[PDB]
Amino acid sequence: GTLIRVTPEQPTHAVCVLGTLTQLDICSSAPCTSFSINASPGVVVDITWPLDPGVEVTLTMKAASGSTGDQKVQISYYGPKTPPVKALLYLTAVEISLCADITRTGKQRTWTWGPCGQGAILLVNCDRDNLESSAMDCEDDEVLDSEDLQDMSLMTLSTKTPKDFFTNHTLVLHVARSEMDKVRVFQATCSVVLGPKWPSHYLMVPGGKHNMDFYVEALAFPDTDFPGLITLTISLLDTSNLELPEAVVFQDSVVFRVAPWIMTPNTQPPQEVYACSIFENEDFLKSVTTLAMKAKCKLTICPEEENMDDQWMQDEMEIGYIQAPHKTLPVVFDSPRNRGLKEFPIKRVMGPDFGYVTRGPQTGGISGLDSFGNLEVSPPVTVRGKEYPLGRILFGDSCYPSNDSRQMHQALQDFLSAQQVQAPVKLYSDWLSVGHVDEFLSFVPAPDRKGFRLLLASPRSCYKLFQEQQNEGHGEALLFEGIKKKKQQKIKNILSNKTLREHNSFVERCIDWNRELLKRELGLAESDIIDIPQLFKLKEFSKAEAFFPNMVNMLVLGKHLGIPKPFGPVINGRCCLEEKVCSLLEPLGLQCTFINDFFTYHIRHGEVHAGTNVRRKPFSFKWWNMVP
Amino acid sequence: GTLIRVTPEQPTHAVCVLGTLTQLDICSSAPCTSFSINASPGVVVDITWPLDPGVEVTLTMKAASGSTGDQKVQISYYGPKTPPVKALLYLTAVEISLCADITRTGKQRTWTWGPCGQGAILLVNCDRDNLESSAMDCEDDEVLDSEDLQDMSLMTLSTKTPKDFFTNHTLVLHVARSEMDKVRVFQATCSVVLGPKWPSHYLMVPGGKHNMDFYVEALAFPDTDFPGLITLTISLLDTSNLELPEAVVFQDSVVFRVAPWIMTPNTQPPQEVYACSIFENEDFLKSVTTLAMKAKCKLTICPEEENMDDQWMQDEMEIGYIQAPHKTLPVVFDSPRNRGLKEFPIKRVMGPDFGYVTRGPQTGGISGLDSFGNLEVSPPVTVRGKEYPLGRILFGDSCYPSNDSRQMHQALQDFLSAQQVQAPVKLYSDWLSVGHVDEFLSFVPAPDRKGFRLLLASPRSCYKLFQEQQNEGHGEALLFEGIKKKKQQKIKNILSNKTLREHNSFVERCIDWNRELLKRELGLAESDIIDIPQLFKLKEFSKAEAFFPNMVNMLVLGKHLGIPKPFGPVINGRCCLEEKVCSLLEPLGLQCTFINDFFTYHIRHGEVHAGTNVRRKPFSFKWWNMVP
Amino acid sequence: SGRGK
Amino acid sequence: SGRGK
Ligand SMILES: [Ca+2]
Ligand SMILES: [Ca+2]
Ligand SMILES: [Ca+2]
Ligand SMILES: [Ca+2]
Ligand SMILES: [Ca+2]
Ligand SMILES: [Ca+2]
Ligand SMILES: [Ca+2]
Ligand SMILES: [Ca+2]
Ligand SMILES: [Ca+2]
Ligand SMILES: [Ca+2]
Repeated sequence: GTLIRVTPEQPTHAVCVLGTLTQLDICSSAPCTSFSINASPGVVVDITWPLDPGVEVTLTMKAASGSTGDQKVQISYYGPKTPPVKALLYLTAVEISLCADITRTGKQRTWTWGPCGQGAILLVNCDRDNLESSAMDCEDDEVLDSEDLQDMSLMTLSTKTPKDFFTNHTLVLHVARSEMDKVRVFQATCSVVLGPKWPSHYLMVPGGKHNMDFYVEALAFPDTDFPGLITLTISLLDTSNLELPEAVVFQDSVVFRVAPWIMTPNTQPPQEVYACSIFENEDFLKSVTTLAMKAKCKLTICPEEENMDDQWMQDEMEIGYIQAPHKTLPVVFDSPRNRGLKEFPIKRVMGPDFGYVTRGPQTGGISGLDSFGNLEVSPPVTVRGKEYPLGRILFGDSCYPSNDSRQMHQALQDFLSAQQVQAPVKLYSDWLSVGHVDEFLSFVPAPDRKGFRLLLASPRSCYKLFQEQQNEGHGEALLFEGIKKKKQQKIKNILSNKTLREHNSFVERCIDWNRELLKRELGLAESDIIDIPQLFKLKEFSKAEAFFPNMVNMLVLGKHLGIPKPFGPVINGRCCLEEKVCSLLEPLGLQCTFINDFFTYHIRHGEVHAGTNVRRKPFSFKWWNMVP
Repeated sequence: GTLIRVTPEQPTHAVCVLGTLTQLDICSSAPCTSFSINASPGVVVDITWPLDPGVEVTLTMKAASGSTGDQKVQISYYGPKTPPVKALLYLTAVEISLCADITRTGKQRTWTWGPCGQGAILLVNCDRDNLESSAMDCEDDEVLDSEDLQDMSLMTLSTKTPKDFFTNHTLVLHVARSEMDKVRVFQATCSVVLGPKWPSHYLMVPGGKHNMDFYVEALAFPDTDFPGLITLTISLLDTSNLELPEAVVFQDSVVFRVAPWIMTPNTQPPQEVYACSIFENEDFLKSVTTLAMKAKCKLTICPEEENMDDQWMQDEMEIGYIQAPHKTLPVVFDSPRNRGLKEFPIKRVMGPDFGYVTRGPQTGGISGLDSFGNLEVSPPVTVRGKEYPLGRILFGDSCYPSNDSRQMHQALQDFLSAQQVQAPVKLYSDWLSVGHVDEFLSFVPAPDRKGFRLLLASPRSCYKLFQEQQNEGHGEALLFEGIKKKKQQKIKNILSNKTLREHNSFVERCIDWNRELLKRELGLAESDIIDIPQLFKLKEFSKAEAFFPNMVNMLVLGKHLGIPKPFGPVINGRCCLEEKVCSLLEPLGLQCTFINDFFTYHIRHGEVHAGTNVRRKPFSFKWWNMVP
Repeated sequence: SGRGK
Repeated sequence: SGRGK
């Protein structure tokens, strides 16, 4: 919007950027009761008229000027006995368009969510296409690899002006100072034009028609301090007067939204399995290798020389992804856990088209609930009408803060909620010694109703199984048959154990609290849920550990499950636990492999899920089409 | 939501909190193809039935138990040739209600905006009812004055239980650790129960009916780090088992929203005027005193011994307010300017029912655009449909960031936008030497169309006036008649001055940029706007200062205006500037007083608005009824 | 005192 | 290595 004031005293000169509203003030300097307007053919005057200020006179230019002032407007002021007094206006039209991929396919200054929304996407440039380097690509002020440009978002400035136009005008590209630390912009002929402590740049643009390409990288994920929006603006300046400051004639802009870090549920098809089972195990590792092949997965394995005896590949990292219309790449969220695997995500996982993030304090100030077996996501889910098409992040907490309670660090929680497309849900896991949601829940795919089952550990179910076995004559059957060094225990004495039953009633109650919580927060019905027979015991601080290998802590590789071998009571040549589980899951077309993790994992307080990790295929559904 | 599992093997005991959904699992432990339910009169079983898991059986209690287990449910399992096997359930009903003023009058765990919304309000306790103290009331962990409780929000816990109920259960009140630093809770018999580094408290509650009152203060305004929501939760715990951790049976909560800091436009009726014109002036001070009386205003004045020769009462502070259904109080936003007036807001303004806030670095790192003549608000305004019933904060900036440009500090800008009910608008003021929006705009009330006029400084208008005067024979008339030490200047030489005209054309262009900007961002039409004749000159760095006393920089005390005396060309025994202004404003029923500010204010680069400040009546419209 | 500085 | 500690 511009108001040009015209004057019989003086001719007026003015620029008109196409796609802009220009109007005339014809009254303020008028000499005379009426006026007429006459303009050249490229000006459309939209509006023999009375000289009253309520008269809207609006000018539109059809196309760019070939020369300065090549369009013109004559305002004739005339009266009842006065010969006409004319006022002149000389116009110069220009095209100035800052473009970006605002329809989210392939190239209102407002970013809107949803299929009918608008606004271009920006990726955080958190991988490392630069060969033999340690740092992420967005850490320097240079484009060092041509393929790095694939991660960046294209923005273009198209101008169409007279050959002499930038004699007297200048263009400046800018970003707010509040945002300059979160973005870098490169000018393609690459050299940096905008970024940290570089909030504006004068552009060198020749007259006529020109097109200038820019490449934009984000430097920061959305977070509590950063909603995720970056605005870049082009300003046109009149630099005509040597005795005067520059004068803004026109501003236009593009708003980008930085892509959120997104997790993938056990229902997304697996692409790559990780273990760092180079340590004293080997048949464990053989078993996961067979599963990986059955599942058609790359297999990556971490040597004891790198592990540092840290076998818990689930816990230091979570492989998610970022996604823009032009580019999608996996991104490792590196837990601050910082144990033997500390170097693995930064040295072995991050790299070409493999992004990196971390959060939280890196030198301690951490808890077990920051290990990423405490970080999971549900399958897609619709809940009393609200749709969650990438699922809902699930993570474990206490039921209230006490001096004795634990939580995942606030920095991590805040980062996850600021990603806003998998709206996290706090679960209750602090009752477990280790403290992770992967100790009592899993999701697996299913061919029917909602496409998954929620699996939950279930003391109830194991008591039922064992009772049924004893009812049919097998109370002498031994739990822990098969084991080198273990006290065998008979079904009958397990059932008769009143303290064990007390402990497992308490655990049942903790698990049921989450059952109902997941029901509410995911819109699950009982028919979405399968109980896995599982016994627990309480130990130090009355905290819960698995009584026999925790079977819900499984590896889900499509229809192929890697389940800790419970070494349960052998009845008809078969562990009845294995039997029960198979009867529960095989009707969904899942294939159960029971992996001996006993001396290697189980007795160190984790199982098969805990010892492994999976990279899975990103959702087809584009995050930006959500309405969070 | 709770699922109770019933068993013929064992009786079940369970608590039922009223207003809760309780259901039965009758299948999981059933012995038998059908079942019947029979319950005592206080239980309503909603649901001679087949033993299929799809059967929803839901229990409702009418009222609190008088004794443990005083209600009961019998599930009879029966079959085609089997005598009935019954399962027992013993129930205890209790009332547990955490209440607050969620309808916003006077006493879904979600806070919603608008007239049909829900959620209680919390004030930041930023005043100082404590006599003879320096600190704000919310800085300690004590309630030191009974009237301080008026600022606080009441929350009540009503329980109705058996006399022996808390033998085996405990209640805990908690707040997330993420929020504990922003709230304090007091238990009324006051002693603190919740607050900074005190996120949970066990409550001492007797059985039967009880009511426990709490008083809640907020400790922090909404800000970039804090959306403004505080959740307090009551958890009920089963502490029955000495050999087991406590078990959460029930949680309920209240969400408060912290009240935003709100400014008041020149259209809100004035209550109190401030000057610190104890310095060498006195007739200035006499003139503002008369206006204050005409306007029915308290008048507060700051001595030179406190001033430290800092006469700019507009600039260190902005008097706003906070508002809850139970309590509304003025609150001073103290600019980080930190000049001679630095102590005034903290020592003289803050106090009983006068709140305090400050933002920004306090030891430098500041600019002129942090002085609060750069901080204003529009009258209420509706804009292409979006309504802004408390107006829109307006503040001055540059058009883009350069090495030479200025902005108000980000900490201040971020605080203002986080208040979210006067959605700030950035204007362009950096072209002024001083750099404040109060140098080119003012709002005044008007009896018609929208209830105000926007006044804008206008070189155009002054050139027109002077030309008209010269056309009618007065080109010899002297600007600066009346003045001790000043170079008199004739209308004719002012008009003939080509450089002066160049400067004022540049300024006009800066002012017009904001005209259109305010048009767009406030939905103003030309008919909302009055041009005030005003000339400028450029000086150091080509920055704009007033050529004669800047009349738009006025004091607006209802229909009574305190306008800097321009000392313009005297024509027919009258300054024609004064004349013009009066002709423009008196038709709105405004009364113009021209105050000589010349040697005292004008020649030190500010005027009447700049030397004064006003506390105004809060809007009647309640901020929470907005939908920002 | 100068308003600006 | 113990998972938890
Ligand atoms: Ca780079
Ligand atoms: Ca890259
Ligand atoms: Ca780490
Ligand atoms: Ca790449
Ligand atoms: Ca995980
Ligand atoms: Ca206090
Ligand atoms: Ca108080
Ligand atoms: Ca201050
Ligand atoms: Ca008070
Ligand atoms: Ca102000």
